[PDB]
Amino acid sequence: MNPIIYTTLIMTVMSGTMLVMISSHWLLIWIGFEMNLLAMIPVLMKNFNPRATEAATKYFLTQATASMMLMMAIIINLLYSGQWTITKMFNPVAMTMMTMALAMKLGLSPFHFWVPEVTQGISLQAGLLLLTWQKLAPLSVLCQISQSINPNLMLTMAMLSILIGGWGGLNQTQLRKIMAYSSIAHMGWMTAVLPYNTTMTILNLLIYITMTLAMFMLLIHSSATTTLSLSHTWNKMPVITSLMMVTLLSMGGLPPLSGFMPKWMIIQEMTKNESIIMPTLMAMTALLNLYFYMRLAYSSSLTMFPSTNNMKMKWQFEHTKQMKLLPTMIVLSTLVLPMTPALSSLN
Amino acid sequence: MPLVYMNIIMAFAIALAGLLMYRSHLMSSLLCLEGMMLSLFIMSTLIILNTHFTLANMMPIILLVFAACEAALGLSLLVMVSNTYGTDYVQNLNLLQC
Amino acid sequence: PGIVELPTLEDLKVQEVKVSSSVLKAAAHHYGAQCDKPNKEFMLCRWEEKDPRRCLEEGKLVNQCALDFFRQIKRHCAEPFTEYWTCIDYSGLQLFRHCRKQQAKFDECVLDKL
Amino acid sequence: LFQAEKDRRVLQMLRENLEEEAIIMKDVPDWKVGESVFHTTRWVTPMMGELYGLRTNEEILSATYGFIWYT
Amino acid sequence: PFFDVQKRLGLDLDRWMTIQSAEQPHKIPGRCHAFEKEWIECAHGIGGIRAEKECKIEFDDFVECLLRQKTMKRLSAIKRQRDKLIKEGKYTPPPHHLGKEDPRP
Amino acid sequence: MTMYIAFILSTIFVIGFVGFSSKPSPIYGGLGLIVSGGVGCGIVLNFGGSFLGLMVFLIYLGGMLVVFGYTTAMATGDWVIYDTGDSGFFSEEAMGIAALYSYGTWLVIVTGWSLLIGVVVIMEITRGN
Amino acid sequence: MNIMLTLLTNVTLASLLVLIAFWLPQLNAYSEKRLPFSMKFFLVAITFLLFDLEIALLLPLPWASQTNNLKTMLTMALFLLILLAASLAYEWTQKGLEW
Amino acid sequence: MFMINILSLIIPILLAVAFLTLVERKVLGYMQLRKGPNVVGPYGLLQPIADALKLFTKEPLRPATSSISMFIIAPILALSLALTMWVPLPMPYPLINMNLGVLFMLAMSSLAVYSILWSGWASNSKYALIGALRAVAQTISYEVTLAIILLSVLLMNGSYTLSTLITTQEHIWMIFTSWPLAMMWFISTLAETNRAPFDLTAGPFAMFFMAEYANIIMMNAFTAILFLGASHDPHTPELYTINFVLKTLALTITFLWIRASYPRFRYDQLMHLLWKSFLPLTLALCMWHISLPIMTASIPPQS
Amino acid sequence: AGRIASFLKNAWAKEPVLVASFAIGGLAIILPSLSPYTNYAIRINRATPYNYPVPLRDDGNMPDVPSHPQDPQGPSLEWLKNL
Amino acid sequence: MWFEILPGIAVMAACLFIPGMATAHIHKFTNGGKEKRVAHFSYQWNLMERDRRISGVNRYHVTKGLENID
Ligand SMILES: CCCCCCCCCCCCCCCCC[C@@H](O)O[C@H](CO[C@H](O)CCCCCCCCCCCCCCC)COP(=O)(O)OCC[N+](C)(C)C
Ligand SMILES: CCCCCCCCCCCCCCCCC[C@@H](O)O[C@H](CO[C@H](O)CCCCCCCCCCCCCCC)COP(=O)(O)OCC[N+](C)(C)C
Ligand SMILES: CCCCCCCC/C=C\CCCCCCCC(=O)O[C@H](COC(=O)CCCCCCC/C=C/CCCCCCCC)COP(=O)(O)OCCN
Ligand SMILES: CCCCCCCC/C=C\CCCCCCCC(=O)O[C@H](COC(=O)CCCCCCC/C=C/CCCCCCCC)COP(=O)(O)OCCN
Repeated sequence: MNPIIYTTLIMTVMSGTMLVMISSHWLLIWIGFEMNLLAMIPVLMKNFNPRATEAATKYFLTQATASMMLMMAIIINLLYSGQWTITKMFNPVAMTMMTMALAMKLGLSPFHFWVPEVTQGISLQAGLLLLTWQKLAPLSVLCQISQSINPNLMLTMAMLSILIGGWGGLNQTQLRKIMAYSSIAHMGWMTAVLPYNTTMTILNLLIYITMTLAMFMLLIHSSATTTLSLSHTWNKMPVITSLMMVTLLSMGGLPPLSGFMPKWMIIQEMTKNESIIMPTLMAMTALLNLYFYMRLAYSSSLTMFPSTNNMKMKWQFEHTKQMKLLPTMIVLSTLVLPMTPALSSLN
Repeated sequence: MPLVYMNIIMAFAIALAGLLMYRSHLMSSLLCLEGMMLSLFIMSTLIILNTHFTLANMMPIILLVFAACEAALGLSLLVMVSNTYGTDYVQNLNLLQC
Repeated sequence: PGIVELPTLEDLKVQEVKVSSSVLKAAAHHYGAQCDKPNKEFMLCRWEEKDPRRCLEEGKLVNQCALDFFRQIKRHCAEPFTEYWTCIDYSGLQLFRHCRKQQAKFDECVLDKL
Repeated sequence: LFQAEKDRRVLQMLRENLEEEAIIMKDVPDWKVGESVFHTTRWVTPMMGELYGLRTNEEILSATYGFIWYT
Repeated sequence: PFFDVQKRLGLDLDRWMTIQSAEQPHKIPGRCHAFEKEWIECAHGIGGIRAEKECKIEFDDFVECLLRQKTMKRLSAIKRQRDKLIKEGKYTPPPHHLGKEDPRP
Repeated sequence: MTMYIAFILSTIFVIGFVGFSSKPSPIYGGLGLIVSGGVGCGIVLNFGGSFLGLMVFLIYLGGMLVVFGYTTAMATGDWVIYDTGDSGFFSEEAMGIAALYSYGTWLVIVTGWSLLIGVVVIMEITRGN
Repeated sequence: MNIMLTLLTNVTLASLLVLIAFWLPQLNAYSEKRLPFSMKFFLVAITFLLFDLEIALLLPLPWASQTNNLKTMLTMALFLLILLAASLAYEWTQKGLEW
Repeated sequence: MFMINILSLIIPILLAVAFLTLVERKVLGYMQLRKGPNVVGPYGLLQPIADALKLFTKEPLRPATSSISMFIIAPILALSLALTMWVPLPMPYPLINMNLGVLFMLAMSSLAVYSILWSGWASNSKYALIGALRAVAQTISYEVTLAIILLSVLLMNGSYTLSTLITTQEHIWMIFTSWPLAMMWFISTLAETNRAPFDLTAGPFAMFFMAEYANIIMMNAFTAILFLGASHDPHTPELYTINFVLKTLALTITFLWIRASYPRFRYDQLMHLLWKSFLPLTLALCMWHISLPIMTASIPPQS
Repeated sequence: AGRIASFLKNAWAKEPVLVASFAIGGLAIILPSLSPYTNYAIRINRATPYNYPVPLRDDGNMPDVPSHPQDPQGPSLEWLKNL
Repeated sequence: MWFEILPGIAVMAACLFIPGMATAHIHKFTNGGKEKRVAHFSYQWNLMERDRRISGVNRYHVTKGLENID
């Protein structure tokens, strides 16, 4: 598309998210969600193809259903209490439907089926945008009404999301599907501490966003979509493969890397409320995420896969367009564990 | 809580079920979506007018506008789906899979 | 929780004003100009007490004062007022614009008499 | 004048409804005749059903739908 | 999460529509203006937990004004009992409830 | 009491939603949708919201469902919740809706921007390539 | 009630007269013997829908004129019409109105 | 005595649309140096009766393979809307008084396209389907401008009430206040009812014909009331009725004149005409009519 | 100056509709800020009594509030009558 | 000649004369020889209800004049 139109659509997406975050009226929040959905669709369809169109229509159907459920729950809440301000829900039934609407928007299981297919269909830049920025608004809405969420529903959906992400990440070969399942598992981790401490939720959001931004930027730099295309990378830019392996180890939760910060802290918080079984289950389940990250690292950097003759020509040309903030993202996603108490800034 | 609100909520639930069934014909899916929207409009209008909450009379119209825009968007997508396959059958969207 | 108190039907008995809406509209301006003090006392009591049960006496006073006003109209200017309210009653909207002539006749008559 | 007549008519309708409630509810054991449903003692504007609950269906329909149906 | 830009800048972007009793056009009152006002003044600057625990009476009155469930229950009980007596035959409606009354302005 | 006319209209609304909820022959589902929209407009008009009912009956039926049918063809208990007082010498619904321009500046701005962005999005999607 | 009676009378008369027109010539016995999907039609339909939405937004203007905030109301109305004109201009310039 | 009023509003409209065919034939004939029907009856007065009887005694050509449901539904809806749009109008006193009469007329006009859509879909032919799609697109495109011009004109009236239009134009016609809007409304009414130069296209056929002619006369009366106001004396409404009928008949003669006097547009030519000449001027004049009452402190009273 | 005039002359030919539309729109946008009657329109809107004027309670210190409608105190609508 | 078009047009005139006047006459006959009272804005509806209750015949058009003031 035209660069002006693309910039305008990005502005509209960000403005809708900001409107959702800064508004104290339910109708304005719904309007922000509608604007976000309306402007997000062409971004997925920048590179026109049947796969992109199918992913876009799946995403549109899911988001429209979620928005209708959200509006209907708002209507019930208004019925049982004539209040428009975003505060305590005031209705048991309204709360359940709003939670499902926000879970549909986020992608938590069992509403997770659309995420892998939408991520696979669209390009890498669109996948980066979808998996990073589209999650700020529903998470902010959930944080604003954390005192009203039923702990049983939220915690069981978080458990299901972590289990499903861990299990589904093992079978996938394409990198985009692996990233989608990783996002599902990370949000399963993330929404489990909402009833207890939203600061941990925001900290996990920041850390996850940093790691996944680094990961998609590295995947864009070395234009690889399948596992073997990534295995071919070591023959040209071994530094990229090494940095990607370090980032993958960080995303697995291995100390002293940055990815160990959220889980640990989250576990600590859930131990303050005398919840012991669930953090243990979450760690043992995240071992599966670690396993498929380790398999990807084995395929990418720790071993040298067979190359192709034509690769010699790629030796002669340099990466023309260089993306900024990649070194900063890698450093922030790998070596920030000693600055953990900074989470007291209520980030 | 009178029977009118119960009937409207039941209509919304029936429309949601019809949307989630997916026999075929994605056009029917959009129709079920917009039936849910119509039920929402009716319920919101009744609730707002019943309590004489005057400043809330803006809310339904705005709602309708936005929802209709979404419908247009959906229609556009449907068209391209047909243009790719010749028909709007739901089962044609099996290229992307878990 | 609690018992509501309602005045007895003997407390709600008063001589009603048995004239139609058009008759009231015909003399609305003079009624407002002359009957103003009891009207304002009643209405101020109404928005201050915020309770119909605390404003019965002022309602009886406003009914009595309106009856006195209409009795004066009947005594002095019966026929011009009759023509004026007939003209006002004929129209569907009950417009003052239709027959300013009868209004002027009634106004000059009541200015001469009262 | 219209406000005064409205208040008087509303009070009379409420009083008649209270008298009929007292007549009918004489045999119900735990019923308190004329019991408010609000904790506060402030005056509350009655609903349409609180006034025309026990009246004929014709005038109920009039009072609820006449202005809307008058065209 | 909630970046309160409005209170920082004093813009009042969407706070006028939040409640029934906030500057309606032509000063048209809400159906439950008094109850909502009383509850809001009860629960202002007190906190969510304490407002829920302490201002429950005002919120109950507000919900009763909004939905009138108890009024419906009372009216339905009265109507059913009146129907039962008129069926068995120990009650007769007065002329006021038969349309034979003398209406007043 | 006209046999709970609001209840009758609500039941007919539910019957219409059941009718097109089976999704048979999308044109017939559309026809059921016009029927249900007409019933809903009747409910709104009977309640007292004349302008909102007319907004439904005009916008929804005349434009939006007409576009739906165009695209399809191209392819192969009551009366007690009411008030007691009067509205004055005006209709409250009309005043509340007309307050959109004097009060709802933010709503007007966001809705206009959303509509313009929707136009741009439709053009971008339907461009093809 | 009156409008319901009028609508019922209209529909009843229309149905009766159509059925008699359809059945009067049926009493006497006689012999009794795709792909294209043009995009422009859909584009104009969508344009009509969106302009109808903006017209719905513009509709309450007759009552919007009495608000005592004449400057703000005028600015908002002119803003809405300017956005309508800008949408039309954008659809014009990138060949959205071609046959 | 309400059913009598409904019947006395319905039957004369049907008689008028019956004799409108005779009047149109006579006018086009005399505009073409010939005579219209003048053999059947005194001056062709019995021609509509013969036409109706012949149409009702001729067998219907039912396709026997299409959907009979929509095939029979479409004329019902068309005739019902055509007869219903008559009631809101005030001549001088409207049969049914509705605060939002104009919006009701707009909603009926918007619904009028369903008959065309359903007839085209049930015709069971691709060519008829294409023709129906073209007609629907033209109708919706032109009703957009109809609605915008209508609200712009009503901005000087005070409300959507049709009766108030008589009071607004008590001293001067609205034709002088805004003639460009009146001309654009006239052309939009021409194009909405599929009349020349915009007419690109037994029982049910006569049904559709009567619905179309009733729509013509209804739109004519609406235009006459909106833009050409007659003086109304409350003690003698007959003068207003006579003036209104005369203006409506003059407008109908004007449509027959325009049909007889011009060639016809193409589909793309009329679409471009609308979208690139009427809509820009429509928006500009809508802005002007928004700004004018505030500029001159002449805001209409009712609210 | 010359280029703008030449472009306006070119646009007035072969495209008068757009020129008229833009002229009317710009004129309608600009004029209200200059017209002196907009304040009169605002005042007329303010002077229309839609609600009943609730009287104030006398405390002996309200000289600007009239005690009767006929009293000279209070706002006057002679300016509207003169219009 | 051209005036031969006048008869048919005249018929339409008659066919358009019938509705309007008829309604007016009906509006008089049902409403005691006066214009039908229109009810907008819900205030004048209360006026007709008060008139109906005052009249004592349950008809609003029955106008009780000053003679009823005693
Ligand atoms: C990898 C770790 C995350 C890094 C994220 C990127 C770092 C660069 C960001 C640049 C500065 C960020 C914010 C810009 C400063 C101005 C905005 C400021 O006014 O916001 C304040 C808030 O300040 C920010 O929140 C703090 C941002 C600092 C983020 C770093 C914390 C990460 C902890 C663990 C990693 C240690 C740092 C490693 C090096 C960066 C207002 O707070 P308030 O509106 O009243 O409360 C809203 C939150 N509520 C609703 C929950 C109550
Ligand atoms: C402040 C930051 C500016 C730069 C950043 C802008 C961010 C995005 C742009 C959107 C924000 C614009 C702020 C407008 C908020 C509306 C409220 C404020 O403006 O006050 C209004 C003042 O009204 C002004 O006229 C608002 C005019 C602004 C709209 C015109 C241009 C808007 C463009 C914004 C982007 C939209 C798309 C791009 C268009 C070019 C209220 O008027 P007032 O009478 O006191 O109150 C009425 C209520 N009463 C009855 C209780 C008294
Ligand atoms: C101080 C500030 C003053 C305020 C400003 C106001 C001044 C405005 C001045 C200009 C406004 C005039 C606008 C008139 C409408 C413009 C429409 C138009 O221009 O379109 C025509 C087209 O119009 C038509 O051709 C329509 C033909 C349809 C047949 C109708 C025959 C016309 C004769 C019928 C008489 C009209 C009846 C009017 C009175 C009706 C009474 C109700 C041009 O199209 P093209 O030639 O293709 O040019 C574009 C390519 N360059
Ligand atoms: C700031 C005011 C905004 C509000 C007013 C306007 C609201 C509605 C009017 C605008 C509607 C949308 C306009 C869309 C513009 C499209 C431009 C375009 O692309 O058209 C060009 C042609 O148009 C042009 O020539 C460019 C602009 C023409 C003139 C524009 C304005 C010129 C100056 C206006 C003000 C005049 C000076 C003021 C005089 C005051 C009196 C003394 C292409 O021609 P086609 O029709 O596609 O080709 C068909 C034939 N093959």
